[PDB]
Parts: sequence; structure tokens; C-alpha cells
Amino acid sequence: FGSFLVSLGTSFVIFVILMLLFTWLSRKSGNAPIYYPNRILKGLEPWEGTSLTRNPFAWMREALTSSEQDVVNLSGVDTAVHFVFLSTVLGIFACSSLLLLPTLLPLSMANITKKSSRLWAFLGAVYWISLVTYFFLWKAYKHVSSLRAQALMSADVKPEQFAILVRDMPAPPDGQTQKEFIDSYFREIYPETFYRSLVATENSKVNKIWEKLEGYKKKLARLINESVAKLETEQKAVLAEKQQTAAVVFFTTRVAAASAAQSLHCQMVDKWTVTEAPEPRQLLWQNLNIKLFSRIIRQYFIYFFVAVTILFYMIPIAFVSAITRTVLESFLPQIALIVFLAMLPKLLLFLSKAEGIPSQSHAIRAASGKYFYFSVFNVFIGVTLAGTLFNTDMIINLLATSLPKSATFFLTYVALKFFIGYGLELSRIIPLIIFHLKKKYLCKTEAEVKEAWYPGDLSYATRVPGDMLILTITFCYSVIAPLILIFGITYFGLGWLVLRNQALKVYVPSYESYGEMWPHIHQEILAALFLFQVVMFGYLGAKTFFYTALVIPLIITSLIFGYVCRQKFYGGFEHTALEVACRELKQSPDLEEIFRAYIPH
Amino acid sequence: FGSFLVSLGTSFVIFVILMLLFTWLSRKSGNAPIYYPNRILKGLEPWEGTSLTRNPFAWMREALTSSEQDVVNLSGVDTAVHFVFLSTVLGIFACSSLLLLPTLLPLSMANITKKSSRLWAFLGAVYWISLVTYFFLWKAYKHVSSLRAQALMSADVKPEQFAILVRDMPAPPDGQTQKEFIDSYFREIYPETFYRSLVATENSKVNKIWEKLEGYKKKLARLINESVAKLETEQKAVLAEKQQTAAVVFFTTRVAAASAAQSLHCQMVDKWTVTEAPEPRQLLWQNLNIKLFSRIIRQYFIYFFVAVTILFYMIPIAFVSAITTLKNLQRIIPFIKPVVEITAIRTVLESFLPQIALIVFLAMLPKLLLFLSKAEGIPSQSHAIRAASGKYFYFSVFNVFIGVTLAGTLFNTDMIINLLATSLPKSATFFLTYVALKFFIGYGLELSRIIPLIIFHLKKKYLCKTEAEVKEAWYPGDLSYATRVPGDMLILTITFCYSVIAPLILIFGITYFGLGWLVLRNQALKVYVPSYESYGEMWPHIHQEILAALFLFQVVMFGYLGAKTFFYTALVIPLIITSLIFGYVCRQKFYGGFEHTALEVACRELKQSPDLEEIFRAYIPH
Repeated sequence: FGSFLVSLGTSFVIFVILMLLFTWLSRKSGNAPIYYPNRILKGLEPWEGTSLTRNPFAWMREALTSSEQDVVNLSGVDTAVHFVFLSTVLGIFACSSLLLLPTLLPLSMANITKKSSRLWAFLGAVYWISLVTYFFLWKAYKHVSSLRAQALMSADVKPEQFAILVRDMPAPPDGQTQKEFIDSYFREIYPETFYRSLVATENSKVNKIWEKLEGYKKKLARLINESVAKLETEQKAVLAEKQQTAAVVFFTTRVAAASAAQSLHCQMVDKWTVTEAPEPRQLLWQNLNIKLFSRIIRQYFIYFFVAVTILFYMIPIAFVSAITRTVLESFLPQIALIVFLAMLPKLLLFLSKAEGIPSQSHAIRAASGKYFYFSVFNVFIGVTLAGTLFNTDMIINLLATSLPKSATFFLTYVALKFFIGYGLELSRIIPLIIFHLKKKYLCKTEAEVKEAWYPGDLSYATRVPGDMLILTITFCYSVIAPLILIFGITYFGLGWLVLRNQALKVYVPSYESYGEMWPHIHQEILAALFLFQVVMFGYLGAKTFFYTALVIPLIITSLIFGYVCRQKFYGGFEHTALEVACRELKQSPDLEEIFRAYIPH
Repeated sequence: FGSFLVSLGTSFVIFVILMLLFTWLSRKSGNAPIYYPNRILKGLEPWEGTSLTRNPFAWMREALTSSEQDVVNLSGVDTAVHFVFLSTVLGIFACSSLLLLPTLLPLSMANITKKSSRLWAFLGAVYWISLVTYFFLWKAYKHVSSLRAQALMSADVKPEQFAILVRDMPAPPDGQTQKEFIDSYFREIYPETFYRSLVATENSKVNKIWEKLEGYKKKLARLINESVAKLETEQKAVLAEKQQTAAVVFFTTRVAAASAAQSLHCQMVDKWTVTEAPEPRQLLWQNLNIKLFSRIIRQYFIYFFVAVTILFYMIPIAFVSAITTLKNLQRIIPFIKPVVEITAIRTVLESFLPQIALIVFLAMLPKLLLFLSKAEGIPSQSHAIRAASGKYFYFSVFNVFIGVTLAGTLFNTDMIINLLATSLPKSATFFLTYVALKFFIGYGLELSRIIPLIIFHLKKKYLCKTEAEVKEAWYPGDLSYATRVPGDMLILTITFCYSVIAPLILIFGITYFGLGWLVLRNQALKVYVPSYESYGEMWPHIHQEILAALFLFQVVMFGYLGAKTFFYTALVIPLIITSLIFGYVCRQKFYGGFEHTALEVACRELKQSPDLEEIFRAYIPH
């Protein structure tokens, strides 16, 4: 039945890996090992060495032996955190080796015939999974916190440390504009440890003017005067009589800034909401000018709209996905779901960043959260509706919820995410074709680097939640059908390998976010596990033997584990600690460069 | 049912209040007005003795003319906050005026009609109640935030604006002692803005018992002869090995202390951990020892225990309490002359004898709860008291409410089995006897008016051993927020539960709260004195659970309205969403200023020549 999809996937990997080995060992090396030219050559060869050292395949080199500190040397701590996430999920699904050999051995109903056929073994399996996940999650969480501390205390001096973002503000002083109002206020509150302070202004007439002028200047190759005059005029205009509500404030020592940010500032929380100032390149200067009601009103309207769009996908798209010479009919709904769900990281990110989230490093996280809500209800409603439209007592319901939906769609969809997916991702075939087309067609006149050259960040906004849909669809069916357990374990293995290659050779991070997005990942893994435990409570209950009173303990255990983890480690993921603040770097920093690092245009 | 209880009720209240108007109007005041003679003695004989004046106008007029500023100046900000609680619940129960008259007009029995059109007005009453509660909560919870800010801003040098409570030191520096480790650390972080640090002492048990024994022995009029054991043990143990994991540090200036306290201190939050130091007389040196994970373990075990308490409460403990009936007055009717049964009203008393045992348990409950919370790593007194109120409130709801109310709203649509079977009648008996406790609450407001006067006045003569006019035992306790708030919110929860199912009891709710407000404006303007001035940070809890009671009321109206069969119970779900969202917006619009002493307030105070030597001596216990 579904074997055609796996065959197509393995053929696609054969093709794309053939293309990789045929193309990377060539003069296209400016593309496939892209992270090395920038950050001057360290992989500018099909090795880190001379003498025709191609030897395909060449991942017996550092690709497999990538020191956990080597990666954080060659990429931000964010990359190392993502790797520990991949490794931990691989660990959970691998340490479940004493669930695939025993529980699959119990092979006219085809599944267990609703009669005591060691359903106790199923309870054993659910305990084993719910136990190994706890163990690995704890270990990994300690490890990530240790990485964050280690790279946070030895980091160089960066302008994100001497600053806070004072998001809200009582606008009127009634006789003076806002710059001197901030001056008076923070001077009263923080004497002699307070350097200077930008006041967030408007980006319209000019910010767009600067963008257009930059475009015009870029056009110069082998008019502008009016543009630069307008720039000067609107620039002088904006730095006066606009002086919006929010602002950003710089302190003279690393200790005092990290002390202020975690603090409070007026005995009515709805005014002067200081917060650890984000990194310069992700400050998101658009959403500052929002009071504390507007954030909440916007947020609840956004959640209502997310619920509405959840329904507007789950009716028609799940109907279409419940569809199942027929081989084309077997392939079609796969890519149909890929297009119906491959959109909407973008709409979620737009919608979320419109909730006033004042930093890209948090907009990405919020979009990932909303996407996880989409994913869970994808699994739930998709399988339920597929089973129902498959059928027309409860035993029939059990048979339909177990075998068809999983064994066809959930088994093969991951295969559409691995072989064809990671296969396309590693070769970077389509970036290769677009780059070469850019070279032949209209180029940037030797500004090819300032052209289709620059890789994005690893985009930990479609790679995180995208590679968690299958984590959920894996935990949920982990003991229903260990076949997807083998599929998920091989998925995360291939993902670790190919993504280590890409992180070491091609990708270049944009922001830093030293360690965040891990507690989010942890809470999300835990939520997947909790949903798994509830679903096995349900299915085993449908199997009419009452070890459900034995399964409830795991539900309580997951809730309590969440509480203890969030309270015993996840308070260190919101602030640089005062100790680390005192030991960030002490070599006489100058505030002037820092201050020049937040001028927006 | 409750008719006889109210008959006891108002009669007892009248008799006791007559006793008040007799006894208070006398030269033997002493404790009757108590706060005033202690404080400044100004209110002692309030310009007329409170007696030569018209007695009903003597006390009531003074009470009814008080002001928030007056009460704050006399008592503090906290009792005035409590009055805001009483007034803002009185407002909710009162301003629902166009819900008592219009809903009584509609009044097998035709008392309620199964699928009437007239029932499409209970939903209107529920919206009116929920809306008026939203408005009053918001108004009160701006007003209290204003009070907190004003009280903080106007205060003066108090020896907790300069301290924090670092309490999870990793024990070993491995080559020296704890105190020098902590001092070296905090000098590494804060240079020139860290004054000196005090570390708790584990063997404070033995030093405190020596100090207590010495203080007792000092009562030799006919702490004064306590040299050898006290000094030897204190000094040698403080130096040698009592250094615990916890300590109190002292920063130079208020801004620095506030900024440190609101912060953290080690990128691993399982260690050095900082909370705002409580008042000198509030923090519990007995509890600073506990680490974090140990505190979590103790907390969850405690909560599991209290859940077992409610369950097995409405199970054999209270079951055999009900069994403890002691029929026909324990068969000693020859010893009893009222055996003639002309007082057949004695039947209710014989039935409440098991309810008297239940009274015993409910009177022990405030102490039983408060002990648990204090033994859970709660590093203060105010926080422990608030936690005790929370535990008592959960107990009150899942005791009085949920049994009977859920049984009605649901059914009206081995040992475990018969335990649950007997539990259902147990719930109804509990509800009836609890409303009886409410009439006992009327009697108790009167009892608060009188009794410890008699106990105290007995001491001046019965003991009369060595008092020497200095054994002043007429020392009031605080307006204890350990029994006032939870037992005064039991009335609120009952009121919302039957707000429109039996909308007659809004009159009883207003009765109770108005009487409490008046007696507590008196009985707190003249007698009570608070022991710890937490500047108002008990109101967020009162809000959370008044709203919780409102949410419970919304759910139960959904249930008991859907029991009536017509398309109701749909226009109620939006109200429940409203209550949850209102909770969220409140907690994100005011709950900040109720934790962290407001850095702006901390610095703008502009202290006039403070010191610190006269401050570290305030935190030293002995």
C-alpha cells in the first residue's frame, strides 16, 4: 500500500546524495561550505586540508566528530542548544530499545484482541517511556543550563549587556518633552550610574526613505541628491516632536544594568516596565510604542483568531487528508498537507510579532508555541476524523484509531520529512540552482557576496516546530505501533547528521539568544509526553482492562515534573546573573560605541 | 432548621451587646478600649470617658465617622486594607438591589417552573451580580494599590528597607567558615554598597531555650541572672559551628537593597537566592535552614496531606463525630431537671452535640493549618499567615459547598463505597450545621465584643501573686488575619453560591458584613494593635479568592440553570471566560506593585541622615 512512498523517498535521497557528492567536490565550494569564506576560510576545501582531500564521503571528518564546544566556537550557543535537543529526542527514542523488541513480539483482530493479551505489557511500555523521557529531560536540562552559564560568563563585551528596554512610559510631562523627562526620572532613581538614553522614535517617513536611498546607492554600478536631502530633513524632524513612549537606557557598569532589568520601577506596574534589553539586531523597533493594555487586548484578539484559523484548517484540510492506478492518489495528499501546513509559520510569526513582542528572539518562540498548538490538534483531529470517515461498537473504533491512520499517513509523512526533506535540505540543490542562475543572469557586479551568497540563520522557527510535529506524532503512537518508533529514531539520527554538517559548514546565525528557546523546547517535549500518557490512558481503557488506575500516576508525575523543573532550573533562563554580570568582561568598556550600536537607521 | 439557630442568634447578640453597653461604660476600662491607652493614652477616656455620653452614640458614632487616614494613623495600612475588603464585599452584596426585589416578584410546587419563560431572568441577575463584582473588584484594587503606594512613600527609616534574605548558600568553601565566604562573595559583587551580613544559626534552639529560661527566672519581683550558660553557649556556638546555609545581608542604601532583592544572584537558580527580608519581628529563624528541593518536597507532601484531610474528613473522622451524639443527654436524665422536656427545643442542642464536636475540629483547624505552612520553608510570618488562609479557604469550599451543591446540581438533572454513601448525608448535615455555625458567627461577633474582659479581670484577683502593677496581661493580639479573613469569606462563598438559587440570603450576607464592618471599625479602632505591618500585601490573596468564589458561582449557575430545561446555560459560559480573563488582566495590571517595594519609592524617599549600626542590631534575635 504505502510502500510506494518509502520507495520514492529512498530514490529521492539516492538522487540528491549523488548530486551532493558530485557537486560539493568542485568549484561550487563557495556555496556548499558557505560558513567558511565569511569568518575567513576554515572549511574552504572538501576538508580542512590540502592535497586534493576530497575523499567522498567526507563526514568521517569533524562532521561526525564535532565537539560540543567546537560547534559553539563555530556558531552561537543557540546552535549547540538545538543540537542538544536533537540528541535528547534521539536518546529518548533510542533508549526505547526495550520496547520495540518485546512489545512488538505480541503479533480476527490483528492488533491485541481486547482480551488481557499482556496489555500489562503495554502499561509496562508506557511507564518505560514516561520514565526514560524524565531521565533524559533532566540530564539535558542540566546540560543546557551549564552551557548557558559557561558561554555566558566567558562572552566578550557586547552592547546588549549595558542596557535595558523601558517598554512603557507615562507620556506627558506637560512642560517638557520626553528626553528630559527620562533624564530627570532615571537620574533621581540611578544617580551617577546612568550614562545616556535613546528614546524610541518613529519609523516611517524616514525609515523607508533610508531603505529607498540605500537601494538607490546600491544601483550605482559600472537623483540621489534629492533623496539624501529628504533624508536629512526627515531625520532632523524625527529626532524632535515625535519622541514616542518607550525608550532604551544604558548604565555605566554591567552589574547595574543586569540589576535594573530584573527589577521593578514604579509602584503601579502599568508604567515604566523595564526589561532586559534585547540584542541590537533583534530589538524590533516597531512594537515598542504600546501601553500595557494594548499588549493584552491585542494578545487575546490574536489567540481568538488563532483558534478560528485552527478550525478553518481542521475542517477542510483534515477532510482532504482523510482521503486515505491509485499510487498518484497516495502521493497527492502528502504534498497537499505539506503545502497546507508549510505555510503558516509565516502567518503565525507575523501575527505574533504584531502582539507587541519586543524582540525577534521572542517572536520566533511565540510563533513556535502557536505552531505546536496547531500540531497537537493536527494529530488529534486528523486521526480521529480519518478513523471516523473510515468506519461509517468501540472495538471497531479501536481498530480504526490504531492501524490505518498511523500505519499509512503517520508512518509515511515522516518519510516525506526525512528522505525527501532532509535530502533536499543537505544538498542545498535549490539554493545552488538559484545562485548559479543569479550569476548567469543579472548579477550584483562582483557583489555576489552581497547577493545570493548569504545563508540565513538555521531558522530556528521552522526547524524547531517542524521537527516537533513528528516528535508528537511519534510519542503518541509510540506503543500503538513501534514501527513509527523506528521511523522517528532514524529521522532524528539523519537530522543530527545532516544538520551538524549544515551548522559546521553553511549556516550562519543572525541573533544570539545565548540559551533561550530551550525551556520552551523542554516544556513542549513534556507536553508531548503528557498528551502521550493521556492518549494511552484512553486507548488502554478502550481495551477494556483497568490498568487505567495504574496509568493515572504518570499523568500526575508529568504535571509534578513540570512544576519541579520550571522551578528548579528555568529561572536561570531569563537573566544574566549578577555574578556573571560582574565577570562578563572587565577591560574598561567605552559607552560611546555601545550607544552608537543602537541608533536604528 | 436555621430558624431556631437565629432564635438563639439575635437573642444572644442582644444580651451580649447589652452586657457591652453596661461594662464598657465604666471606670474599669482597661482592656475595653485597649489600643488607645497603650499607644498614646489619648483615646483613654475619649474626651468624655465614652460613658458620660449617650452610650449607643458613644461608640457607634465614633466608629461610623472614621476615615481611612484615621485608621491608618491609629492602626496601620493593613487594617485599613481589611476595611477595604469589608466595604468592597458589602458593596457587591448591596448594590445588587435591582436583583432582590425584581427576582422575588416571580415567587409539585409552583415555586419554580420547570421550563418557564420567567426563568430567563435568573440569567439577567447573574450578569448583574458578575458585572457589579467586576466593577467593585477593579475599584477596590486600584484603591488599595494607591494606599500601598502612599503608605510606602510616606514611611520613614525602617530596618527592612536595607536587607535581603539570601538563603541557599552552598555550604562548603572548603577552607574556611561560612560567614567569611558569604562576605567575600558579596564584596566581590557589590563593592562599597554592602554593609555587613548576618548568618543564621542552627543551634539557635539551645540558645533560645537558655534565653527563655533566663527570661522566666528574671520574673523575681517579690534575664537578670543569666551569665554563665547563656553567654558561654551563645558566644562559643556562634563562633564555632552553627553557621547555617542562610543569612541576612545589609546594603548601604534603600535603592541598592531593593534592586538586589528583586534580582537573582547565581546563573544556576538552585543556590544563592534572594528575597526581600521581612520585618525583624516577622522572619522565622526556625525555617531559614531549608534548601530548595527539600522545601518543594515538603510542600507537595503537605498539600497531599491536606487533600487527604478534606476527603477523610467527610469520611470516618467527621462520620464518628456525627456518631458522637450522646443520646438523651448521656442517660444521666436523673441528674437533669430539664428532663421534663418543656424545653423540647433542647432537641436541637442534643443534635448539635455531634456538631459541637465538629465545632471543636473547626476551631482547631486554624491552628492545625498554620502549623503546616510554617513548617514548609515559608521564610516569614505574613506569608505563612496568608498560606494558612489559602488552605482554610480550600477546606471551606470543598467542605461546605461542593458536596451538597454538586450533588444537587448533578442528581437533580468495600469501605470506599459505603464511606462515599454515608458521605452524601454527611454533606447535608454539614451544610445545615454550618449555617448553624453562621448564626454562631453572629453570637461570636458579640463574644468578640465582651469576653476576654472577663478573663483578664479574673487575673487581677485570682492570680494576684507578684503582678506588682506591671504584669500587664491586657495585651491585645493582632486583628488576626488567620481567622478573620477565611471565616469571613466563608460567608461570601455561601452568599455567591445561593445568590439567586435562594436570593433571599443576600439580606443575610449584607447583615453579616455590615455588622462585621461596624464592630471591626470599633473593636479595631480602640482595642486591637497589629504586630507586623505588612504594607497591604494580603490583598492580592483576598482578590484572588473573592474572584474564585465568583467563578464558582458562575459555574454553579451554569449547572443549576441547565438543570432547568430551556436554552439557558449557554449565555453563562461567556461569563466564565470573562472571569478567567478578568483574573489574568488583574494579575497583570496590579499584582506587580504588591511584591517588590517599588524602586522609585525606594530612592525618592531622600532619607535624612540614616545609619546602619542601629539597624543590624534589630535583626539579631538575642
